[PDB]
Amino acid sequence: PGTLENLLEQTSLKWIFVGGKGGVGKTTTSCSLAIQMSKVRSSVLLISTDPAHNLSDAFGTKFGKDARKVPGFDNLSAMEIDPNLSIQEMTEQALSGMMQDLAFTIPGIDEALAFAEILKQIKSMEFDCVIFDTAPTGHTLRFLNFPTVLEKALGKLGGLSSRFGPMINQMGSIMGQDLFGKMESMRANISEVNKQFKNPDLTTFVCVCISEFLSLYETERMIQELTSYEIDTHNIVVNQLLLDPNTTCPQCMARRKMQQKYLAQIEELYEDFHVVKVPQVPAEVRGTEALKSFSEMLVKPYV
Amino acid sequence: PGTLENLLEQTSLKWIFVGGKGGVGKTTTSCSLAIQMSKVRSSVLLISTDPAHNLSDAFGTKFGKDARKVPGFDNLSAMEIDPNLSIQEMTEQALSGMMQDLAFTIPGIDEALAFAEILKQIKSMEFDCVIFDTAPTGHTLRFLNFPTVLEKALGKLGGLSSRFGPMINQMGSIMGQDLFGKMESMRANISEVNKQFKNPDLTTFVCVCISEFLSLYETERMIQELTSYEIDTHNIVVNQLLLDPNTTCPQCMARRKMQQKYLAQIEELYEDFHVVKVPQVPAEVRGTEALKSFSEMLVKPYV
Ligand SMILES: [Zn+2]
Repeated sequence: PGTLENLLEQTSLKWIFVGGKGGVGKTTTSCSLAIQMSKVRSSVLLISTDPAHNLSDAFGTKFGKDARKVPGFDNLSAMEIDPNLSIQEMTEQALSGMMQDLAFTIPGIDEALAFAEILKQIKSMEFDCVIFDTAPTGHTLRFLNFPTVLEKALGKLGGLSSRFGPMINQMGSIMGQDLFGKMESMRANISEVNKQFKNPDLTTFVCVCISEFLSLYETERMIQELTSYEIDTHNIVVNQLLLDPNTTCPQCMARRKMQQKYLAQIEELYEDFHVVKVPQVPAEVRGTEALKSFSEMLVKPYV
Repeated sequence: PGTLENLLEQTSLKWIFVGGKGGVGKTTTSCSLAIQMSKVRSSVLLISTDPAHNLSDAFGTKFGKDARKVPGFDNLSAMEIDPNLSIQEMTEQALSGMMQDLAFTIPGIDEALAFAEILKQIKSMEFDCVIFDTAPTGHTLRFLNFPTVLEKALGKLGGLSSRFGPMINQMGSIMGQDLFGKMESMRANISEVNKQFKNPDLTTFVCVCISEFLSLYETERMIQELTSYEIDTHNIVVNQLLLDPNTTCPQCMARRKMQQKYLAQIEELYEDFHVVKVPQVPAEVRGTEALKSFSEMLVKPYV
């Protein structure tokens, strides 16, 4: 059933992550999906952790570390956050010394503590549905893994005596009085996030790729890593493929040949996924009108 | 100076590795380079560890786990070896039980012990120059890393008492009498391979990719991993890019646009690399005549 209709239908969904090892029209897909979702929900938020301010470049507007209604829509808001900044913002704002001694034993607690607060903010703004646009490189899933990283750090801190009262209490506030209980009440906060992430009724993931060898490979490794993280996934959009059955360009014919044999592999490996196919647009997709028209092919199979 | 001339010139070169995260005409490049090298050297060998028997599919002939002169050339021989086979071949040929208890502490000693013997064979056949065609997926550099893996295992064995005499002596033969010295004489054999690998006069590496985002990313990670392994590298060939300045196909124009902006990034990041650009061929490159004609563009810039 090659269309993202099943996301607009499932109204229980609160978080939808979209990701794919960059260079595959991932950003266009995130946007197109956010627009379509805004037509059928009360309040939609589109957040991106791609530092390349890809979200701005797409809508024309400039977005930043706080929610701004998107020009052209009633209920769609968008924010564009970089973790490396949110890290140095929150640390100087304090202790991190201790967190450093934590930082080498636990790689990426800083990146994870960031994500922890980013989320608490999103939750507080109460959007009916939020679409996460993951980074195009490195660990595309850092965000979904942040409870894991925190929980490790909490295991290392449990065995620590007092005198770390400062940093335990310091971590506790950036997430959400005193005692060892507050050390066990974070564990309850973490357990909460995990529950939601891992609950198919509430949060699912949509992979995007292109019909080439390397992109298939990196995409499989991502789906394995996902089922491993216990995050649900049942959609996969394949972009910039060219499907004019009778094309005359000798090159485009070669391209189409290769593409069509990998698209055949995909169709077969993922019987259990809505695999949606969308064409290569000659012009770069830009502007709140080009985007609207493009989002069409995500809900209506293209021929 | 966009051409692989500098490899035909450097006659001190004994090993040339070519690799790239598959789907980028890597095999065609390895061959084209082997042909050109055969014109200017006494004896050239082209070996591939790509299990997909990509080397056979390219020449038409069938190659296997031993050197066969290539139909159409005087001094060019080719062999096509799969490690997973060479592993079970060499182990049953024995002890591995011990090696297993080694196998989990040291991941991939079996794959590295294999490479150790593959190399001793190549060395014995005394080719003037040998071109290695690396696998298209996973760790493309396992081969250059085999001394490292061995040296770890030798550190774990040094602290072991006698009674491992069997496996120490068993390892010693697959590489190249008795005592603790034989345990220290492998160390000298390993140190030898490392010296050669790391010596720019003797062995260099050539990266191949295509002008897309994902292929650039994986290629950078590979060059970093290289300088880390201390292996020299100063060539990079970019394939299947289409360079007819004035093309009329709307799609090919789009492709070319994207391509040309990433080719711009490459040209800039690698001032210190011979970056050679070669076109997209409409037909699949096959046969000892199509290959000869293609190898042309690796030594003579194409326009
Ligand atoms: Zn074309």
